[PDB]
Amino acid sequence: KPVWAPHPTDGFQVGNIVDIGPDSLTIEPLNQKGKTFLALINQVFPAEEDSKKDVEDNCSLMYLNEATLLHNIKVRYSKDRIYTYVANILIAVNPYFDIPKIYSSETIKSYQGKSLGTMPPHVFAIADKAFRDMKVLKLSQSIIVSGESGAGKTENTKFVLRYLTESYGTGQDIDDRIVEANPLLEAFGNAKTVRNNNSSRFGKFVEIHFNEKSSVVGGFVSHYLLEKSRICVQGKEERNYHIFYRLCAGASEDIRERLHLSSPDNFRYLNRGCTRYFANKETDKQILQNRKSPEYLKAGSLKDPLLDDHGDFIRMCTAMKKIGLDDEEKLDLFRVVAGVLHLGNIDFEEAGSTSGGCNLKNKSTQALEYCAELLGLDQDDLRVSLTTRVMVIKVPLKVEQANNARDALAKTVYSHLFDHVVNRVNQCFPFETSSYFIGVLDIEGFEYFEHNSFEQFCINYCNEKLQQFFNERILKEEQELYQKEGLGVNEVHYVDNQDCIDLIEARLVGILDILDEENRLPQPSDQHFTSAVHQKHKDHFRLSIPRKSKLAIHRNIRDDEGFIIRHFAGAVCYETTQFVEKNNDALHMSLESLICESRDKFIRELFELSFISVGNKFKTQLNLLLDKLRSTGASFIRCIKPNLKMTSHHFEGAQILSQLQCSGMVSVLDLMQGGFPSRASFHELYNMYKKYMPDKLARLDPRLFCKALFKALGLNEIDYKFGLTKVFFRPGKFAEFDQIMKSDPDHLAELVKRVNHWLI
Ligand SMILES: Nc1ncnc2c1ncn2[C@@H]1O[C@H](COP(=O)(O)OP(=O)(O)O)[C@@H](O)[C@H]1O
Ligand SMILES: [Mg+2]
Repeated sequence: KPVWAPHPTDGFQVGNIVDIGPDSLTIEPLNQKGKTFLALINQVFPAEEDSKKDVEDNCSLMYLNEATLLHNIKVRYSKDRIYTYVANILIAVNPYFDIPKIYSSETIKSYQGKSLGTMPPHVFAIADKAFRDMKVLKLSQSIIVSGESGAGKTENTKFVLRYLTESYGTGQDIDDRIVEANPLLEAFGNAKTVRNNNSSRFGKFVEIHFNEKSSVVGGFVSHYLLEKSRICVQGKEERNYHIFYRLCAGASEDIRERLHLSSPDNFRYLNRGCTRYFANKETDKQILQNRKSPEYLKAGSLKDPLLDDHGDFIRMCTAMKKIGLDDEEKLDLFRVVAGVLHLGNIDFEEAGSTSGGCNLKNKSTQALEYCAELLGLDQDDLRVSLTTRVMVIKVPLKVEQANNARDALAKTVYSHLFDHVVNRVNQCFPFETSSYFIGVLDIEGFEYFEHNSFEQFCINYCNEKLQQFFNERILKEEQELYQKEGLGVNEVHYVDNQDCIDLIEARLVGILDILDEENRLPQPSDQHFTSAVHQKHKDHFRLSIPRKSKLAIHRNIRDDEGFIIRHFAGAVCYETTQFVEKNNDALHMSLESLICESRDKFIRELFELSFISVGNKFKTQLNLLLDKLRSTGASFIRCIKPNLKMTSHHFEGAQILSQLQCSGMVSVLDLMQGGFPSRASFHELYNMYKKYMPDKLARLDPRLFCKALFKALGLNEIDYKFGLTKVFFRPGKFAEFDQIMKSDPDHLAELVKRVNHWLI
């Protein structure tokens, strides 16, 4: 009798149906007699009879729907059970605090070789299933960790990496290098954003490579779309990359003196953002007084259960030593970081009777000196490169143009430093050859803000391509197998998004190719590019002018000042200002030759009509990644962010419900529950057992031996279904399936003995 009906903040609330009308049901909230509210018939769902219970797999619910799914994960979350299955897919709700012992070495060991379902749901079980599938099927695997910013993708990626290296490594230094590589990549690629104190400003695919004996041989890290705009400016609640703050907070006085460092408020590239450190009562006392900004002294430290700028500087230097970085290489990295900081302090003032030129402000003399010394440049060549343009003739730059040249040089040097760090991490765990890998995908999903630039365009483009892979693997390929096998599974359909992908990436006509054309034109213009997009895709349903928007913020945006992409995740209005600049990865020749000719070998090595397409470079990287995903077995982890406050024990029902819907988790519930995640051919099963069989068993047709096997073991018509050529096992039947598949001679002989006795 009790049902789930809508609730504005909880998603759903319990009640009883007390009336029915056209397109409505009248709901009486539980224990509130006389009180009633209306709900649309299709927004009312049956509830589980027992409101207090919780199930490890949502496929075990009597009524599986969005409301019972929400309730089950809610009850589990209130008891710190953050992991729940939907058959072989994992839901992980961010706890926002460290739950004791659930990632211990002892917990790691308890998951080794255990079938799904034998142990409570855990990220360790997803990782072990990927390893066992890799080892048995002799097929490389991918683990995809998805969700909103701050949902837990990066933490779960690291749990997977730690589980696999610790369980299936050797017990040597190399095993820890894959894990120890994290403080280093996160120092240069992560930063404080309003949604996550440890936001990943780059995407990654981390592969653990194995030999034929299924033992770790090395790793490989692929990195994508490092956010370049962050290097020079941030919003008042956000910070630049962690490294700048870890260095200012933690560097010894000797390093601080050598690098001419000071409190973060003294640097343009840090002082528009938050200048405070992540610290607690203890670590705040380890930070010297000359490192603390006036705002840190007035407002105190930033609070986080994971991040600590001083502690993280120490841990990063330890991780650098552990992976094979010599003290000289560590100092070379720090010198480049400081050089970029001092570069940003180079200020300009107008010059010329019509303000057509510029000069360095006399107060930027120290900054120019420190920058040139740290980057191995001559002060005058740097000054000239930042204030003039070569075209035979050296013409003056306007202040705005000198600011852009300094910033372009800063972004390129820093991005090249990040490429060097990722390459150096790959060099610390190399492998000449391998049989298979387990790859873990950690990339930011679909995003939209009041103002959307080239960064959002690239990540949302990425999302359109990844969403298609999810649809093709989870829905299309799965159901085609069910259909070919005559299983009669109710069909779940999707609308393909090839039209939106083609709009962005098609040869010659796609947005990326139109943008590259603009960059190659004699005088590139963001307005010329946007008009060319509109003029080319006038009849395209996924594209519109910003005036067509359902919001007042886009009303004043001109046709040549933006465009709307009608992504299936929602319409996104992109402002196309700086798209041409953001699409170019190559420095002007004057800045390139300046930095290529540095006195410093390390700087020269970072760089060992100038245009390189950011969009097409990314499209090529993404197609390489998609090739790997399509050629491997896939496992999925859906990370869920419980609230927008980074707090523990605060389950925002409607926010979580929205994630369950927008992720496609709700749409596949019936498919997952009525599906068959485990399968093997009658032929392969018969062939494995055949040498252990007496004549009475071998004389049976493969399909008939399988029926005899399953009957002898007490398996029932509920647990499995026979297809045309394969036997299929239901969700929650992984242990029974694994017992059927186990190829050990003693095991095979024993099950055959049981079949012989059963037949008598
Ligand atoms: N399982 C977990 N245990 C403890 N803290 C967690 C866990 N998952 C996430 N967190 C916390 O939430 C923060 C954000 O998680 P993170 O993995 O960085 O998100 P994402 O990569 O999805 O943006 C972490 O820095 C950490 O404080
Ligand atoms: Mg992350």
